[PDB]
Amino acid sequence: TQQPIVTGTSVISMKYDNGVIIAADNLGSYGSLLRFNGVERLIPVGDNTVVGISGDISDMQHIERLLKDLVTENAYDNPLADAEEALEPSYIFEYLATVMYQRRSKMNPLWNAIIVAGVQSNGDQFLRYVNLLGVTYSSPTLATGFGAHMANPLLRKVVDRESDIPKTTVQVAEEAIVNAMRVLYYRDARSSRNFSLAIIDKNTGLTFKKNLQVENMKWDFAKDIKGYGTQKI
Amino acid sequence: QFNPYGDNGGTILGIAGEDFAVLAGDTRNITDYSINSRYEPKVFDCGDNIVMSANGFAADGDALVKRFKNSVKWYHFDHNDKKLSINSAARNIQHLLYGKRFFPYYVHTIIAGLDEDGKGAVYSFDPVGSYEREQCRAGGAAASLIMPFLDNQVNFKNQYEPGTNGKVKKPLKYLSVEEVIKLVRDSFTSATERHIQVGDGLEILIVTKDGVRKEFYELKRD
Amino acid sequence: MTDRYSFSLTTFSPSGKLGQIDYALTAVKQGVTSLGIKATNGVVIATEKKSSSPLAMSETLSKVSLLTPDIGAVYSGMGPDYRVLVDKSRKVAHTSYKRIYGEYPPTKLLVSEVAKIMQEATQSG
Amino acid sequence: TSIMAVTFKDGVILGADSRTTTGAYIANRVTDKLTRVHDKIWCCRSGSAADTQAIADIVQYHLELYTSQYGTPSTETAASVFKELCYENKDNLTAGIIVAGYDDKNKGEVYTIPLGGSVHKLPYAIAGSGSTFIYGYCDKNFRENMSKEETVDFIKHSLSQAIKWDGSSGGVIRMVVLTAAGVERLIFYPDEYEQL
Amino acid sequence: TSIMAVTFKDGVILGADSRTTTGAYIANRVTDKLTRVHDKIWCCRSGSAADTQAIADIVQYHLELYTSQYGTPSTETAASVFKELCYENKDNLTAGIIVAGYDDKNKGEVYTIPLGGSVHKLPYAIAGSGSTFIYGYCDKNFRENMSKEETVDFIKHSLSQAIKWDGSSGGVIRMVVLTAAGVERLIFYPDEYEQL
Amino acid sequence: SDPSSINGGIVVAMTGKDCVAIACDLRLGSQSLGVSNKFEKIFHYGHVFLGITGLATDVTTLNEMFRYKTNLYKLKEERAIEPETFTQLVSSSLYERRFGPYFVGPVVAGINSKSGKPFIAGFDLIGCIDEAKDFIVSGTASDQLFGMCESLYEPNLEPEDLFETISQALLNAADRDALSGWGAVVYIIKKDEVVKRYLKMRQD
Amino acid sequence: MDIILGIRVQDSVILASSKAVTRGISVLKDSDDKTRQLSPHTLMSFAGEAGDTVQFAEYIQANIQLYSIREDYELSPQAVSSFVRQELAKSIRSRRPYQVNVLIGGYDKKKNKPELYQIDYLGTKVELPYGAHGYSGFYTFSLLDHHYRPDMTTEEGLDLLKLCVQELEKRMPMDFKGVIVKIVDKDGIRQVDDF
Amino acid sequence: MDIILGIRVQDSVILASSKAVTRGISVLKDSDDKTRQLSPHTLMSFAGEAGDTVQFAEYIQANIQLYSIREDYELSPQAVSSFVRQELAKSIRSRRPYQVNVLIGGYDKKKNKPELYQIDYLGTKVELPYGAHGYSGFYTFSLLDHHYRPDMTTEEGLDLLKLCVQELEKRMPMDFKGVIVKIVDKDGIRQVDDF
Amino acid sequence: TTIVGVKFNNGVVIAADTRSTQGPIVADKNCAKLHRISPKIWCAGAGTAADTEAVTQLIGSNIELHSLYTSREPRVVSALQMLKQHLFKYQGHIGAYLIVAGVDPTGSHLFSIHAHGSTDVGYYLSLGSGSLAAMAVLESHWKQDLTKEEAIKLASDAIQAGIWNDLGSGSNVDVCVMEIGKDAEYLRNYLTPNVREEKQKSYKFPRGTTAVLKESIVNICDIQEE
Amino acid sequence: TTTLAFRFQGGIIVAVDSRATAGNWVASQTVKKVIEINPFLLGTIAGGAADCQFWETWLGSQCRLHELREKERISVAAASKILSNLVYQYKGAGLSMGTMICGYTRKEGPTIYYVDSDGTRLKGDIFCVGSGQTFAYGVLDSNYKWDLSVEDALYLGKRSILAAAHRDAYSGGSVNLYHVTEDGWIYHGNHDVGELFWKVKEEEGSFNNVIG
Ligand SMILES: [Mg+2]
Ligand SMILES: [Mg+2]
Ligand SMILES: [Mg+2]
Ligand SMILES: [Mg+2]
Ligand SMILES: [Mg+2]
Repeated sequence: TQQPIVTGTSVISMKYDNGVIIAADNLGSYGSLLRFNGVERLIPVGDNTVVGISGDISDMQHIERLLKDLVTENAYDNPLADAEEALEPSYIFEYLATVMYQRRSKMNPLWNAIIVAGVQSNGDQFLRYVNLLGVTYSSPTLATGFGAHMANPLLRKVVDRESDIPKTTVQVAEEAIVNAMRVLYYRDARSSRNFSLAIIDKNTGLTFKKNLQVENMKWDFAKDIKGYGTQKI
Repeated sequence: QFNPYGDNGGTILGIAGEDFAVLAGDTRNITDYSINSRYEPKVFDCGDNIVMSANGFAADGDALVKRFKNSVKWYHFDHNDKKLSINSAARNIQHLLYGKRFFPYYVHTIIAGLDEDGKGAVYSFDPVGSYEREQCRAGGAAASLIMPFLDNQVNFKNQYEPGTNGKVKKPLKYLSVEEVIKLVRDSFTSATERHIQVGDGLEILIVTKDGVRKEFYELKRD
Repeated sequence: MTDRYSFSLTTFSPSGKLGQIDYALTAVKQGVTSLGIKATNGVVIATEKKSSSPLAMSETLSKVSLLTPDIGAVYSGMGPDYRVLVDKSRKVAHTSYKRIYGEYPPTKLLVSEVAKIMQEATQSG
Repeated sequence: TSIMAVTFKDGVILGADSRTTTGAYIANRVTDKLTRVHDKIWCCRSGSAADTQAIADIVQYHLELYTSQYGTPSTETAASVFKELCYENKDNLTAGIIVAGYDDKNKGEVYTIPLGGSVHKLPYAIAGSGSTFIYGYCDKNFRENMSKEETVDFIKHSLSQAIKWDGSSGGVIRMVVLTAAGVERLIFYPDEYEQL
Repeated sequence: TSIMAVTFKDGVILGADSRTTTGAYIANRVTDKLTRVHDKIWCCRSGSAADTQAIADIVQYHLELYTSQYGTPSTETAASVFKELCYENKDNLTAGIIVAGYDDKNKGEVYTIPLGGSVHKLPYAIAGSGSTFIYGYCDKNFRENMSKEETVDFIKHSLSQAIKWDGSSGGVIRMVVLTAAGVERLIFYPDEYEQL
Repeated sequence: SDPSSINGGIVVAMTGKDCVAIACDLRLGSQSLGVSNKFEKIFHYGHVFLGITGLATDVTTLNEMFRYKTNLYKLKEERAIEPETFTQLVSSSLYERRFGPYFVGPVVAGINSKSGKPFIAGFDLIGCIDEAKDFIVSGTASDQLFGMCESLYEPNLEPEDLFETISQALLNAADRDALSGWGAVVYIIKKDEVVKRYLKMRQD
Repeated sequence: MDIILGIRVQDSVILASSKAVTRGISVLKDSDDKTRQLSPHTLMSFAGEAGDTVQFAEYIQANIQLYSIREDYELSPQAVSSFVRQELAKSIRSRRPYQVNVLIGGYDKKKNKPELYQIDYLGTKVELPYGAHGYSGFYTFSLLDHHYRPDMTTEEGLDLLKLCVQELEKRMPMDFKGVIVKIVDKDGIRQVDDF
Repeated sequence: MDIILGIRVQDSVILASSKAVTRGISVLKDSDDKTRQLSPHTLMSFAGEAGDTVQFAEYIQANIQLYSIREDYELSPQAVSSFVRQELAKSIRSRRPYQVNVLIGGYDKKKNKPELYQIDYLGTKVELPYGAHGYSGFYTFSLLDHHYRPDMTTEEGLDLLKLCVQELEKRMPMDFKGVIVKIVDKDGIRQVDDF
Repeated sequence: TTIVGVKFNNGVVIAADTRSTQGPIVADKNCAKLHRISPKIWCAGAGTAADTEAVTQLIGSNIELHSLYTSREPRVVSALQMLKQHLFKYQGHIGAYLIVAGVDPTGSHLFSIHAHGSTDVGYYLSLGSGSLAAMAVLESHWKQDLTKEEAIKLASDAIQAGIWNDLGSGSNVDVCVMEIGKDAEYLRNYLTPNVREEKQKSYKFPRGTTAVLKESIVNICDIQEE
Repeated sequence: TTTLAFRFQGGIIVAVDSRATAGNWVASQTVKKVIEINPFLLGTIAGGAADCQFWETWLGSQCRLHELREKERISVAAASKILSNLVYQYKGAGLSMGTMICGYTRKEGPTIYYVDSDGTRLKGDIFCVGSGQTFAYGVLDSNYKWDLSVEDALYLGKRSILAAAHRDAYSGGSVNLYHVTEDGWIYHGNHDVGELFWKVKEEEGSFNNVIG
């Protein structure tokens, strides 16, 4: 049993017609202190999977090393390591999910909420969640922390059920994700303007976008707001 | 302090027929006031004509089902591909649950299938492994909303035959699979109206001598 | 300071008359005429707006007052006494009825409350 | 919350962020923490929003009744009324208030009233959760008798840093300028101050 | 405690105050918080003195045994050993360590390791109770590829402010310069830095 | 410990076609111990009926209080109180004890004498009105009652059909609650006649 | 105090109350009468916290006696029980509540009927054919449920009461030092001196 | 369990132990023998936490019986009491201590003397002319201090023991359902079946 | 609960869901959360349901008396001031969280009030357990110079986000529109997207199914003449 | 819960209720509170259901291994002590058990051992365990005799559970009866308390307070 120290906030994600999108800001908070502004919380595994992690950053770095070690281990005595016997998103997730549940069962959890986004060998979209309790679930949209409360409602307006996935394009899906990141910047006190976004498409592969910023923000109306009730000036 | 348990909501319902059995459960998965997933399967086909669900804390629920499925696999290896009877599965699950007596699987487990005489069977477990064969059993969040209704409509409790005035009970006539599914659907529709954690979808697994069949139905998403 | 008049200023005279009440009625008699007529499908109340000066805006001085949405009042006698009675009548319709029963009082009961206030000024210290 | 008040040559300027949080949720991202108790006596509010609003409203009442009888009150008088409320009710209040005002006789004055209910007259004052991160900056960069443009830059740069590091602070930088000329409101948006 | 490490053109400089307190009593006013784990790999210590000394001693042992077998270790390697101890024993440690070192290949490098046991490579790092008060100042005044004299002034001015506001920090400002030329110790007394 | 589940018991109320029905169990207990099988929880003031679950001393106290208040109401108004008005009175009376409340779950039922409209209402311990069209539930088996009522209920039932629905809703809910049962009573209320029926049920 | 029983038979009410008074470690008395006569045909037994029990009982006694003098009339057992309930209901939301449970056995001279009322410290009143307070009912009610009849004589009621006391003396860990039994009927209140 | 007494007279040791076994609310048994024969001339009575008492007593019994067979020789009461004390002294610093108090009454065949040893759960041994555990001594010791003589007969010891039990039955709140009395002398151990 | 308020061109609109809950149990499936303080000053409440109802009735009562006393139509700032000073006095023990909106001679207004007595001004606001879902929608679609039709659409969409995504909110959408120089229009059950589907079976019992011990006529009538 | 067992001329009567509750919620009315350890031994269930089920089923396995090794029926004393020694090892861990181990052998005759999760092991003639034990004890104590017939003894056990089922809120549902003889136990059926109550009320004349 511990308490989280340096933390990462919301990770958000959704399925679209040919793959999955996942995004997370580049902030490592230290309580209310916005300590580290250059933290990458989306970690790609191969060319077909991206693991997005929130919560304790020291545990994230540990998980990051486990995944790096997993790729090395898979390549051992494996001529098809870059082909038929390459790591799948489903393999990577199940491994993490096992670790998360084992660790919670020893009363020493990895203090995280993880979303594994990827595309399988047969082109199927993979999107599944796991957290410090070892709880797992899948959905057309998935989000951690504040994202669950604010991002999901917006993303679910695009893909409300399974049948909406083939109707959703990458441009529409990316637009929804980028808007959700703006909303989280407005309303989450532990978020930053800078973020990373990753798209895993079955045709165009893994596209990893760094150094993105929240833009087209509405603040002008603030000038008109005066006082807290009766004050006119 | 770290709390290793959580509540993922959900409600499940097992009913034993004359020559069949059904195990139903909603597909909604939640934490607190948020919805994690509108479709997250909760009732599972475990092989050997047995269906299972472990409702409550989803991580422990998944762990138990996984371990039981594994137990079925190794039962085949060790005992010449012998079919695991529902009563044997039930006793095996008791030992899995009681194995963690002092750090329990925080779930209410129900399995369903057919006994060795071909009759419908449902077994119900508490978190630490006490179990019993039962005709009718709702589990989870809206269990208190469903069971009284089932006492009345399945077992005909408090119902008497008109004219006699409390002297002759209503006879316990056998229900068909179509009749049971109606009561299951109405139970979950009612539970959805009055319980916030119940909704989205209803998935029913029907077990007969022919095998395991699935049926899905929409529920209110609010 | 302190209100040291804790005794009744209205008392029975040897003849059985309550002087101050009689004299109050005399003040009402000097007051401007007001009337009320009840119809089958309504009630009407009316009075003259005796303007003290032509420079005065008689619209601001309201002799006829809404007590509840379904109850109205008019008077004859001393205007200031009326004005405070209307304020008390409006408040008592809420405090001793609407805040209890969630509805406005019936005419007779609101009248009863107003009557009680006027009775107390006839016996209190 | 990040708030400050700075005296300069022509008078005094009050500065504040616009973020109000309930835990990690931003309940209001366009809050106005610069509030008026008299024509040219304003205050910056930090701590319990309910408490500081209740206090400010009472002070405004007191100074309004003061003005009706004795004419315009001094900035010192306003600070005293704030202090009296904060000190006497210290057990039931979580309020950190900076009082700033402009007289013609005394010119720009700044008083800070922390949790305890004490009063401290200063050339400038900083307060709120975000103030911790700019004690070093403000102490190194503050000068007495600055111009209006210099003081606006000082407050803008200071609160910019406070906002950058404090998660509890953010949104727009509001400012109120108090001089003989009158009362001027200013606002500065994220795209302006973040790039500084 | 106020500690920092800053990379510059010729390498890296570690800076620290010298105050160690037991409550409000200054147990040691001339503490040396800049400690050596290898010839040109040093660290700044904050948190539990027992823990950070125990950790530093173990790291020095590890890097000494490393050197015997594999030659001079990288600054990254040293930071990794620190991290491994701090992360794996996070339940029983209260340690906040900044690791700074000079290679010829990599030049000046700075790594910070906060309570959790995470690692963060930075151009410069600040830590300790007094660091809170100079986040604003350091962010505004830091430049990459500074000269030796500029970096010494930056650290001196920064820790001067940290000491000024933090009661837990104080005494002398110790510094250690790590370059190709070698290892240079510097010290700056109250009469020097207070008047800045 | 929990005042609302020391004594136990339940009340349910339903609307029908030109009629209302209100019903209650008869149990009073001291936690596990059964004390009385004749503790009726439904009272009436004129044609307005009031069921009260919860702490038994408060059930008794509030009945005496509303008898008190409706009697004075009648003397001054020169007419019997109506269900809509009484509901507001119950709400006001509970909220005036906001920071020291009666631990009860009241249920109003009746027909407006002038309009003939069937009316039911429920309250939390503190006075918040729940004015439902279909049904109101209260007591230690309220979850069970919600489940029974939600499935069994259909609108515009005739008095003699409504009796069967509310009776079966109560009985089967009480049989799934340890602190409810030991007999039951059902009131069938029409504009100018009221029938009261005691039900036969298991006595465990 | 510990055990207080009550049983209403055909033409009378019988109250049995334990004699023991224990103050933690020692039994200070074994002849304590846990009852007060409220009026000639109304008796109240009591059990609860020390001091409160007697203080309450005597306070009620004084009030009923005051009413008897003022009106020159004896209140019905129902009226007395309602008065007592209100005092306890008033008490439970006080600064320091009376921690007292009572049984009120009375004979209504108007209706010519015996009446037994059970009231706990919360103000929970119930009219019963037989009653108890605390743990006493747990041992005795199964016997009373079995044997009780509404047309029992006073002698039969006493026999059933002896069986209840015997079961208490067997299965209760505490020694309550036997019981004092009193009968309330049309002729008034009298004590059964041999039991 | 509750009350266990012991008294060493001229030529024997008398142990009196209560018969009651209570499980919180109910008295489950009223004929329980809270003693074990360790050897032909050594008897141990016991009282303490449930389960531990009998588990401990039987464990001691087995060990003394084992010693008796191995050496074909009966250990002296002093030797047995020392062995028992060490087990309890070992127990008190264990993960879960035995919560058991014992009296060891024995007749030393070598010295031709009766011996009574009192040992509590901490391993506190004392040799006494008369002893008790728990609250039993508070009621009985004043009587034993007064009447006891080292040259008492077995019949006189029983009379003094009856007086102790009578005082317990009067002033103790708990009903311990009387006592089983056993005498340990040169001829061995026997039970006084009427008491 | 999900409640929202949205300013527009010539007025303000408030909206709310219609679910009231007892823990996880739905007590009323069509609750009315839009309360009237005065004819053209309405508010929506969240938190302790009795407190929101009680505090609006009390202030609404005092507002009416004040309106009669001053011969002026009531102002929103008066309702705001009276609410906050009352709630502040009780230090959060009165669990009322309100969104107050209305029109008056000064203009159109929108405020929020928290249980401890703090108030906020805004063009768009949301309160309740579904406030985060609702605020996400408001932050995504709100703009300056909204029309009446756009504000109703935005407000109801914000409530829907709460209805679907928040378990504490559900059933229907209530709306009230307060435009300047007009009567406020209360739109009860403006949207009804959660009607229960027809059941698979009728559970109407045969008459005489229930066992009965006794029957009797209850005397509801007064004491009779003769 | 209410469970009882008593020794008499014809062997042992075992009687239990059938109700299971989680707080106020009645989880089941059809619970089996008699564990059929083997054809000769019975065990009652009170406190923790899983603890009783698991360990008394386990006890049956140990009894089977005993008579395989020793070629002889295990004694009731030996069987009960295997269980008590086991739970005593777990003492402190939080096991919840209150059971009667009942049997009839040649050397012992009809024997009942009360076994507890505190480690208590008591031989006795009459035992009642559960939340409704006090009610059952009253009916037993007043009507019990050694020279009861098998018919009357069965009724006494049935009537005593009924007494508890009525008064105790956490007891009821139905009554399960067993009669233990030297040749093995004999099941005497499930008896719904709802139907049994009215039947007993009418035939016996008891429960006059209750309106029927
Ligand atoms: Mg919802
Ligand atoms: Mg240490
Ligand atoms: Mg210093
Ligand atoms: Mg019962
Ligand atoms: Mg064993």
